Amino acid sequence: PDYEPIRKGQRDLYSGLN
Amino acid sequence: PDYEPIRKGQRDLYSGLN
Amino acid sequence: PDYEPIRKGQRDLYSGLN
Amino acid sequence: SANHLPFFFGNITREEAEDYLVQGGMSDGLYLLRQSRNYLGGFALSVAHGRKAHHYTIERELNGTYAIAGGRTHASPADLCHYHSQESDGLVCLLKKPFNRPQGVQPKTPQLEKLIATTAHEKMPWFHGKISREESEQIVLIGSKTNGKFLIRARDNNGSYALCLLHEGKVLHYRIDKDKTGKLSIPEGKKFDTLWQLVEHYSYKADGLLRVLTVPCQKI
Amino acid sequence: SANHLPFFFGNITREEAEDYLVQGGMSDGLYLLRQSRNYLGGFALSVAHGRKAHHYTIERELNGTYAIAGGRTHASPADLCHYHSQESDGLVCLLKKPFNRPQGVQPKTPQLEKLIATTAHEKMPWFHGKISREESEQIVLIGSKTNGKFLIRARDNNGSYALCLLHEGKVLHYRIDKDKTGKLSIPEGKKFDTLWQLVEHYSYKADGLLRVLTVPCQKI
Amino acid sequence: SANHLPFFFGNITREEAEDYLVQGGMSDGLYLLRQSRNYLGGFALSVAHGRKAHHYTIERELNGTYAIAGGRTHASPADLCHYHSQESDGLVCLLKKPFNRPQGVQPKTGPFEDLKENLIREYVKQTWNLQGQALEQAIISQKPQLEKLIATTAHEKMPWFHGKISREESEQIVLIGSKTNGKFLIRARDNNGSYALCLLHEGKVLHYRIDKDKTGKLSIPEGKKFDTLWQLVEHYSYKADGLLRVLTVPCQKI
Repeated sequence: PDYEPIRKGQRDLYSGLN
Repeated sequence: PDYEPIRKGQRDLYSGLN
Repeated sequence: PDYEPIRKGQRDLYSGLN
Repeated sequence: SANHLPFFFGNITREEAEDYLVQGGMSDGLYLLRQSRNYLGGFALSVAHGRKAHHYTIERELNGTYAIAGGRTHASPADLCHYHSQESDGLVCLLKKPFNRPQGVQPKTPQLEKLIATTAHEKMPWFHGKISREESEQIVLIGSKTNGKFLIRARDNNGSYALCLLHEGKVLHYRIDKDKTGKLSIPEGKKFDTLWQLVEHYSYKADGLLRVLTVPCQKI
Repeated sequence: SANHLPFFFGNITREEAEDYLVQGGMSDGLYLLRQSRNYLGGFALSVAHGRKAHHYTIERELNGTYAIAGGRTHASPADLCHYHSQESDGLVCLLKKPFNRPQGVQPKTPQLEKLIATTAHEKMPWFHGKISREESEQIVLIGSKTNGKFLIRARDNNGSYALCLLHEGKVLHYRIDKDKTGKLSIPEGKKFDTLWQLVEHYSYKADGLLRVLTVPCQKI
Repeated sequence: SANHLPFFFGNITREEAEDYLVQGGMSDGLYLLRQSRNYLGGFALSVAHGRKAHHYTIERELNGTYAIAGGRTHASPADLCHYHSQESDGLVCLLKKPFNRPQGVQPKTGPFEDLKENLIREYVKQTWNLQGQALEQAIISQKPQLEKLIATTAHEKMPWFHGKISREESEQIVLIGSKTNGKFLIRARDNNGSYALCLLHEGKVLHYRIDKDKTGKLSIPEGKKFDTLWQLVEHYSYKADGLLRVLTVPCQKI
């Protein structure tokens, strides 16, 4: 009937090659 | 002149007979 | 570009003479 | 001295109990007996039923007999148990299986006792004798503005007192009174025989108060 | 078990890592190796360059060999580094100086791993087999209402579980799903191969949840 | 060094004191002397008048004399007390009783009154390259002025102070690593003139402006005013007093 949504602000990103 | 009401929604009530 | 402002009303000030 | 009772767990929070019960099976009829913490010399019955728990408090009759108010008076909680183990009589259900005191676990911890307690708060820090409603605010806004700092002062009798505490800089007053039975309790709130009790508890669970009690506001 | 490697710190977090770096010099070419926490038996490489920090995730190739996605596959993490120390190869930079396990410090705590993991929760306090969205509410609201109490129950799409936790007396349900890759992750959030790992994470940083996981709801 | 005065409590908080006085009786004319925390070498006089508390800042007059601005300048604070003990003179009231340091309690020492005393002993052995017994002298001899120096510039060595830096060079360096709240640092947005305060609040980086006013006194606009930052910090890292929160941990410098 209702699930809770998230909060972007606290998101660690990973570095890629090239 | 003004006292704080209790927030009923938050009380661990007690069961009663019958 | 933008500094955070205060809430002065909550200032412990120091009594003065007179 | 319900200590010989294998399903009796000294002073246990209502929470701790409910825990023991699911950790016990949560099987309809599962029950356990703990000491009360808001009625002198009384107890509480914790019974599982319908996947929910039900707490019943067993007041001690002046006669020295025990009885959940409204029902027959039994000689000992021991008896009470057995009897309710065969007769629903008011209870949501029959008391099938007791929840004995787990391996190792022990119980947590005439008239004089009646007194001492009623008036114990008298010597306790949070208790600031007779004082104005303002005498207070100020006395509490002074110094450490830690949240939940509190104290309780009397109003004109030895029947009406009040609860003052700090919440986000503001001070909140909660009316306390002694009803017909000599049972103190904020309006619509839990009921106790005394305050060291009243506090002990509201210092442990908000149970309605905008926050819980913390540090005893200092007295002059 | 890259334990031998002196610039290797067990289960450390991205952050705990980024600190060690600056407390290490944050000098370009500075790096250290730690275990990845969302990718089974793989690793993570963090290197100092441009005063900022660079995290590389070293995945374990089914061949038992490891290789940051998109590049050559090396025998063991130790080599990968020996090789990237003379070769940039997409790597933002050269791996000049490693950061060794500070005096005293220890590391924080081929296929089996990948097994027991996806399925370890099966035996975990916080994991409650298959259960209604209600049987939970209940079981969760019972006992101590300490905030942040949680548990995971599997829905019925067997590769689909759910998250339940306590926040201000209210129970919260967060949907969990195994995407096309067989990797679980809350809609819009970080992805892990298992839960014992998904949890271990979110019970460290909200990373989007209304609060952090705390205590595992007791199971009957 | 007011330490002989039994009603002197080293570095105590304004509140911490306010308590002592109630613990004292809040009886009109009750006072206690405490060291100031935002004015070099000056003090603070706290007194009970009408169940309320009144705080006075005894600043240190260049002449070596002390005086709450506006009034006569006295030899020592004890005198000033002795004096106000018989003459209101602008003061809410006379000082009847002093509140003495309760049994056992000793004067509070800041977290650097301890540092400093050595900090310089160091400066000295270094710049003056002397030691043994030579060192002992120089300091007791020179001491008096040195303090005013080491102080105004000690933050230069403190972890929370990150030299001259970009507004963003900051954002970043604080976001890096542990995002524990109330993480802060101060960067000069200009050599010695004014600086800036940055701290973490709910993953958000906050920049509060700091400046040296006419008097050479730093103060967040609308905020308390300090001699040094070492002082400034030590305070806000105790009570928000305006900030959306209090300072916790000193963001680390690269």
